[PDB]
Formats: sequence, C-alpha cells, structure tokens
Amino acid sequence: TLKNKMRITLSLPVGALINCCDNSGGKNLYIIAVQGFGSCLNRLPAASLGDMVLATVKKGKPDLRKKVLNAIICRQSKAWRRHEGYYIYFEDNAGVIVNPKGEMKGSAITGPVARECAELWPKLSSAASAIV
Amino acid sequence: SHRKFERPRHGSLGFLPRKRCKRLRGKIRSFPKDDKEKPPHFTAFMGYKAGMTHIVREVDKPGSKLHKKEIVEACTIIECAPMVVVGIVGYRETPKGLRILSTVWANHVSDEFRRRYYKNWYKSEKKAFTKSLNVPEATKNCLLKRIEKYCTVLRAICHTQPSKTPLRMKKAHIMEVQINGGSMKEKLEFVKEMLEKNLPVSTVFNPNEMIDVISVTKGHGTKGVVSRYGVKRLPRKTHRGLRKVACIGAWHPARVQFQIPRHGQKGYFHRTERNKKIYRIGLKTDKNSASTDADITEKKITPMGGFPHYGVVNEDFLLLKGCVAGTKKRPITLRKNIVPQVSRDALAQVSLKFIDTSSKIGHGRFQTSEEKVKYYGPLK
Amino acid sequence: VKTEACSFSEYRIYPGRGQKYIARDGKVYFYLSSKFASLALQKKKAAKLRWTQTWRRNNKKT
RNA sequence: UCUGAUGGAGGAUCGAGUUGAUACUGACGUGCAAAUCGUUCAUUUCAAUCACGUUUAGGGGCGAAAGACUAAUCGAAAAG
RNA sequence: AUGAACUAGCCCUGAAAAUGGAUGGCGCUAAAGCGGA
RNA sequence: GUCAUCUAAUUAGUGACGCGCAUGAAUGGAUUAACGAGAUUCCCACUGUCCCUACUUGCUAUCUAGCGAAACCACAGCCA
RNA sequence: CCUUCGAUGUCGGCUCUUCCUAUCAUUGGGACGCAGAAGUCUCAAAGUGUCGGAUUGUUCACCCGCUAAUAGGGAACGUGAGCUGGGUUUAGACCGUCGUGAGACAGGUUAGUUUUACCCUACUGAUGAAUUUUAUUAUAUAUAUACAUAUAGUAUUGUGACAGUAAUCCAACUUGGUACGAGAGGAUUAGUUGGUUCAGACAAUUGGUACAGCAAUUGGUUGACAAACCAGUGUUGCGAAGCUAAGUCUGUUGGAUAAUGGCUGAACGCCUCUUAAGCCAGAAACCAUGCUGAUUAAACAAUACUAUCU
RNA sequence: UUUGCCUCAGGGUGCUGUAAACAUGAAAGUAAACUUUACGAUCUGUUGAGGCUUAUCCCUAGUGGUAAAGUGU
Repeated sequence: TLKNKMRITLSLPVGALINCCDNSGGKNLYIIAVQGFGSCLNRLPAASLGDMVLATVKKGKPDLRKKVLNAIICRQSKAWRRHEGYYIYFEDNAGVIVNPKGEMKGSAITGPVARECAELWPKLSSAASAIV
Repeated sequence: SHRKFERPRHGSLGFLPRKRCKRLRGKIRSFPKDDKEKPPHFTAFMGYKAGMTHIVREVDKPGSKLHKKEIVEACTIIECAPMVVVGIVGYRETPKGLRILSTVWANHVSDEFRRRYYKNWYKSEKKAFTKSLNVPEATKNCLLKRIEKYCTVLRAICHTQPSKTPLRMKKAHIMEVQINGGSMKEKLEFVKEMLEKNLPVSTVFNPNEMIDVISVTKGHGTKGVVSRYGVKRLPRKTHRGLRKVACIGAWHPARVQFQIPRHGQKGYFHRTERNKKIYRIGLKTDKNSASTDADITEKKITPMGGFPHYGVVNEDFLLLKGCVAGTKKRPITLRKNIVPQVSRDALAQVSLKFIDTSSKIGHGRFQTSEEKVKYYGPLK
Repeated sequence: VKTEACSFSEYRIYPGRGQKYIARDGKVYFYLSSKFASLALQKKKAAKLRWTQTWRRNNKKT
C-alpha cells in the first residue's frame, strides 16, 4: 500500500507481446492499455516495471484467451537507471496475469522479478522465487 | 471549424523572440528584494562553466523510496576565482525608473579590468582610467555622502580575473552586484572597506544553499521548426519535404500570427534557472577539494586529463547540483534567491559520499593517474 | 569507497558508471563500459581477447 | 506393374541483354527532356525482337478493339 | 399618515459567439444622456 | 440485413440463411488445378510506417569571381 | 439567386495556430427530495487540459480501453503553390435495372498526371545607419537657475517605457476505518512521497549516431613480404570528440477583485449584506512579482579616454 | 596579437587491441636424404605492443614563428 513507484524508463508500448512468466496457463501477453495513462495526442501508452496494464493472451489456455485481463510487468528488456548509479536490463519482457485488485491469479513466477515491482506489489514478492 | 483533436501548443511564448542574445554575459534582470533587517551582503557572483561530474550522496528523505540508500547525482563545476570590487554605483527611484546618481571608483584598477574598455588593447595607449583615479579624497567623500543622502539602491562594480582561469580571454567580465542589507549608512561602509580587495565566493554563498543561475544557452545556429519548436514530422509521402509546419494559419486573419513556429535561430538564448543547490564550495588552498570523509583520498576536483574543452580548475569552485545553461568556458552569473526558501530541499544539508574524478574523455576506469600507473605496472 | 568488479574484465567499477544485466536464470553480470557489454552480449570469451586480464592470467604475465 | 539410367519435349521456369513500363502516385514539372532521370517491375524459343524494301490514303486506311493509330495533328489527318 | 391595488417615465434583470473594437472616435454623469422650452 | 467466425473492439474478410429493390443458364449458369506487375482479408517474418525522433554522407542551397534568363505586373502594397 | 462561369481548386484525414462559452474536468461558491459517500441543479469563471485503438473514404456513428475529463463550437464548412488522394467527379472496363438503340442510373465495382513563389506584404530569424525645432523627474555651495541645460567619437556598466509570458493535473499513504451513519459503508481539509502533460535547459552516466581513429576480412591489382589502393562509404567489430532523448536538472508570491457569505445601518418606530450612504473576507480569473525582448522608447543615464579646442 | 597566440614536439588523458622484423620457436600433417632438411592456415616470445589522440581534449616562458601596415575619425 504505497504507490511512490519512482520513474522507470518507459518501454513496452501498446501492442507489445511479452512473456507470461507464471503458472496461470497463459504463454504470452498482448498489451492493449496501460493503467493511469493520461492524454497526449499521438503518444502510445507505454508501461514500465511496476505498471499495471490491460492485456490479452495470444497463446495459452482457451479460458484465458479472447478476454481482457489485468497484468503486471515484472521484467523489462529496456535498460533503466537504478538510482544507485547503474543501469539494469533483463533478457526479456514479462508480466504476470493479475486480478484488477492486484492479487495474482497464478501461484508462482518462473523467472527473476525486478525489485521495483516487488516492493510495489507485496504478494508478488512473496510468490517470486528470485528478486533482483 | 474546431480542431478534431486538441493538444497543447509547441514551445513557450514567454521566451520570445527566440533571437540571439545581445551579450555573452548573463545579465541579472532583477535582484532579490531588499531586507533591511539583515546585515549588508553581496547578492551575486560570476564564474565559468568548467564541466560536470557526478557525486554520490546519502539521501535523508523519510517516507521516500530512496531514503537511506546512496544516490548518484550529476553536478556542474563552476570555477570561481575571487572577484575584485572596483566601484560603487548608487541608484535612486524616480517615476521613470532607477536613476544613477554617480559611480565612485577605487584608487587602483587592474589592467585586466581596463582591458574590458578596449577593442584593440594591444595597439592602444592604455590610457583608460589613468587620470580619473587620482582625484582628491574630498570629492570622493562628497560623492559618497550624496549617495548616502539620496540614493536607495546600492551596487558594487566587481570584475572577474580570467588570468586565473585557463581562458584565452584576457579582458575581465565586469558587472554590478547589488548590496542588500541595512541602511545606506551601513551599505556604503560595507562596500568601502572592500573597495579594492578580492571577493571570494565563500563570502557571497554558503554550502547547501539554493541559488539562481543566469547564463546564455549553447548556440546552434539557425534550426528548423522540428528542432526549434518540437513540431511533429510530416508523413514520409509529403511532396516538398516533411520537416515543416503544414498549416501556418487559417485564412483569416489574412496574416501569419506571431504564435506560429517558424525556422530561425536556436540557442544562444539568455536564461535564468532557479533553485540550483550548492553541494560543495571547494577552495583553492586545500588539496582535498574533491575528497570526502568517506573517501579520504588526496585528489582535487579536476578529472584526470583535465576538464574537457576547459582545462584545469586551479581556483575556488562550487559544485552545483544539476546542469546549467551554456557551453564550457561560458560565464555563469550566480544570483542569490529572490526570496529565501524554507523548503526541505533548500534547507537540506547534503553529505557528499564520493566525487568522481575519472577521465571525462572516453570511459575512465581510474580516479587518479597514480592509480592508473599502479594498476598497469611498468611499461616500455 | 566501494567499487565492484566487472564481469567481462577484472576492472573496478566505481559508482555511477557501469551497467548490469540479468540472464534467464537470474544470474547478474556487471559491465564497466559499452565495449565490455557488447562483447559479452556477442558472447566472446574474455580468455581469447589479448588485452583482457583473463588472457594475462592464462598466459601468466601478471 | 515397379526401379535406375539415358534422352532432351514444352506458345515450360529463373534470368542478363532486347522489348516494354507495375509501383514509388520518387525526382523533374520556368525539366537534360513538349514524356526525361533513379530505383522497382514485366519480357527472353516464340502469337518472339530488329532492319531495309514493299502494299493499304482521309468519311478512306489500319485496328489481338483503346474511338487506338494514320509524321508532337484524329469521335474524321494535313495543305491550299 | 399610515396599509393596499393599480398606472407609466427613466433605470435594472430577462440579454450567450467566435481576429481586437467601436453612440464615428475621444470621452461625457452640476452631461457632452433622456424629454421639453 | 440476420446468425456464426475472425478481434479486445470488425460499416471490413470468410462461412451460412434467402419472398433475390433488380441473380440465373453460350446476354452463358455452377465449379475449377495451373497461371496473374489484376481486386480483397488475415497470419508469421521483417522493419523509423509509428511511439519520437536523433545523428550522419554525397549533390544543391549559402558567400564570392564570372555568366545570367522567365512567368507576372491598372497603380500599388500594415491593420480593426 | 446578391457577388464570382476571360475559373475564388469543390469531401475527409494529417499538420498548426488562434478565438468563443451555451463549462466536460480542474478553482472557489449557492441549493437539494443533502447523514456520510456518490450525485443532481446552479453562480463567478475560458487560466490549464480535453487521449490510445478496431470497422468505414468518410463527417456522422458504434464498440474496446485509459482518463480527471475524454465539453460544444468558430476562423471562406480554418487549413491542397501545406501534404495525401481513400471518396466524389472525364476518358478504359464489369454487373444489375432501365432503353429497340446510341446510351442512362442521387446503384454497386476496379484502374485512373494533384503544376508555379525568386514578387509585395505578413511571419521567423540576421545586419544596420540617421534622428535640434529634439529632449529634459534636474543641475548648481540650509542656499539660484527653463530667460537653462545638451558638441562628437569610441567603450563599458546600467535604466526599462512598451510587447510577450507558463505551468497543469493525478495517485498512494497519514489525518482515519476518523467525522457521519442503526449498519452498509465512509469523507473534507491539511501533510508526505511520487507521477502525467507541458515548458526551459543540459551530456557526469546510459543509449543512438561515424567520410576522427584502430582492427578484421571478401573480389581484384601492384612478382612476393611490407605498404597499399579500387569496389560511387567494399563489407564488418569497437568507436573517442561533438550533437542528441528514450537520459539528467529546474519550473515563485503579492495586490485588487468576481460569485458568495457577512458587518454597521437607514429607507420602512421593527427589519434589512446596501435591492441607500459606509465597511470585511474572498477564485485555476485580473494586475503586479518573476522571466524573455527592448533599432518594441527613430528612448535615456552614469562612467573611462580622446578630437588643436574653449 | 610578445608572461599572449599559432606551430611542432614532449607529457597527460583516452580509442583500438598486441605493429614490422626475427626466432635448430610451436604447429593438423606432408616429402626427401643417409638421425637432419624443405612446405605449412594458424599460434607464441620480444609485445597491454604498434597506430591514433583536436582539427572544437588537457599541461609545458619546450622548438620555430608572430606578417605589409592600409582605412575612418
């Protein structure tokens, strides 16, 4: 319960296909909207590490397919500056399917999860095997 | 008819016209309001943009995602050799603005100061300020007494000493720094007792203080509307090029408005940025100017290889948080804040943890040349 | 001051300089500069690069 | 019937050249040019391409047909 | 000198549009306005 | 048009339905492998199309020496 | 059918600016069938902002979604020597209906050349003289003078009339599970930490960029090595410096008010915010402050030195 | 515009990545003599070498130079 997320370099605009990195059943997420995005004329809504997005799955279980559902980014391939003075980037973009309230509908995260997302979403940190 | 989709205009109309500045020197438009209670004190200073580095500091912001963790922040170095006070100018208020009553000079002025009055000093007879300086002291005291009686704004003429900097320029930058403080009786004596001696930066400013910076931005010649105003590029299919504004006005009024972005000069603009925090006032004397209590190394602010395009900072300097307008060697005028600030950032006491002096040319891995030679060992 | 160690080379990384990189397994690597980052990403081994400290060690000329 | 070779058919295929001209609705559009330039594209054993010679002449010719072409002139050429 | 109801002069509400703006302009209130003489 | 499908969202596409303003049989009907610089929809790959632009190269532009036109022109050229 | 048929380029979109208010949100209020929350009606108010997409040439529309809100309009249905050319609206061709036919269709479909600025002005930037029938907020040892003062060059520091102007909104948490409420629910205001859009800069770091530079290598060529060269930048790695955003930094407070709520207080023995006189508090509005120009004032001041000069 | 400046050099700082040459040096193997000799992509040592580094990097009273003196008032 603290949303002072601190700015992270924006990646993953609308229309990005990312991995699901969870055991919910989906295999990829197709970002269609970013929560909290405002109004700039030609600006594509883009998402960062802790951002909650609206997405659909293109590969996965049929009950998950063909539906609009909330997701939370956990790994981003675009380098972002940690305030300790260095830059970090993963190998892939990945987010977990989540209830609009914020609780994950799966049970575990396959890969590492960024610490910025972890401290933003508590139960995600609990379900995360490795926090970087 | 109305626009299908509204969006805010491009650029600020408050910085118009985007023309070249008159002078290279930053000019204070207005000084902070006079406070009678405070003792007399100087209000502005001049330095030169040497370059920038980054520092590490421990944050003390409770309830923040950073707080106890250490943070890297960019900081600009402004070399500030002591200024020399050479004159007093008194102003009095009239319904037509401020009127100079008179200016009183010191008994001696530097050749560096006198150079500023010449376009060709080398061929000149250097006769400026030669016989107006031996005026009897009685007239001096008379002029000061009249200034005391009638004037209400006092400024001290003071000039820089470029000979103490790596600049090719030899003529001094001179400017008037307004004295804010007690009554004119105290202001006049405060300036008179300093009418010839050097003015160090530490007298004007204290560490951890917010200041304003006045300077001329980096010039870029004439630039297109896309770069100058940030208009959107036209689609690739556009016939006579895409780097332009499509419609530069409706049919009526049958003119082009002044609010329409057009090509023209970009950069070399006068700017006054507020709220730059002084992180450290490094002194010429000490050898640990760039050392912190968490580093205890013996090093000065100049990075190995020298400040790129500037040189070595062998004089007093101040480490300014953030960036400042202008190129290297650009004269930056530091001004005391117009109204004192009681914000948390203004009152914060920064604890510098590390100041980087690695080479700014290329990607330097060492802080000192001694460290470099120790690492590599003997060579050919 | 505390400096880290580059992963491609043995160079010391002072604060505010380098860049990190996390692989699939969560293993984290630190690189001093863009050259080292690029070479590591192309997956060139430092042992076969003549100027690297790893090469100096393997050829026993420290 | 099946297998491997041989053989070298086809208004067969790719593709330079040749013959054209799909797109950029690119350049140019007071052009190099009263139709060009660049890239791209179609075509190459045939209903193929080229040259010279020769026939058909104006309410006529000629037309794998677009009112096309018939000397920058065509829903009736040009000259008087 | 109290309470009412009408009446009609001036004034006010009703009275919102796009370039900046027009009793022609300035302006004018012991009119330089309105109705007279 | 209605129902399915495609999408997240489908005046699009496809599959169906048919009292079809005004379909229909050499005015040829229905279908078709192969072929197409033909029209259309979707998917993968791809990428500056785009988010959102930046840097850079040649030739111009530009200043100079030389050379040197044209279109347009009642008279001209600030606005409410 | 008033102007234009010796031609005003006729849809939409994109781009860009400005304006209106009949205000969608944001600011401050009044009313409620108003407990709180949410909402509805309404006032002052145009400072700030009003989005990403699927289908369609579309305007219109309708869905998906974000948002605080996704308000309505004008500017020759703003905007084609700004673009585009999907539609409409020449010539080719197809279908259906109509016609004996040539052909027609406010029916459908497909393909179909988008010309010129070097002129004036406007606007954006860039040089720049000249300015006496001109100017003056003083100048003179507690004291006169406009019946006066002021030559000119260079150069610096200034004054600042006037013109422009800039910041905006949101979330989470604390107040607080508090006020309120029977519970269900559940604030306002303040504070803290962040963020969106916008604006102005900047390159310590990260990334981008390469006809600085090193290295590798393909084809060819100089007898070989070496050194090279050609392949319109031969191709590759890395690539300082410089530019650059996707990176970094910064983005005030006063006066007077509008709506409204009030004070004293008659008119009208009472009452009344005044629909008399006289006062107060008061908004993202206004004017200042601050910022940008100031050959926008054909503006001016002080200072330094000087020109056979006075 | 003579404690300056330009120039080259030296040093610094970086960029690239270990130069040319030599080596009864190595090298998958090969052939040719009565154990050695020829060919050999490539590798190693001398060699974090060599090259480049302001043209808009930094330092140096280090080298050489710093020119005719025209126009207006």
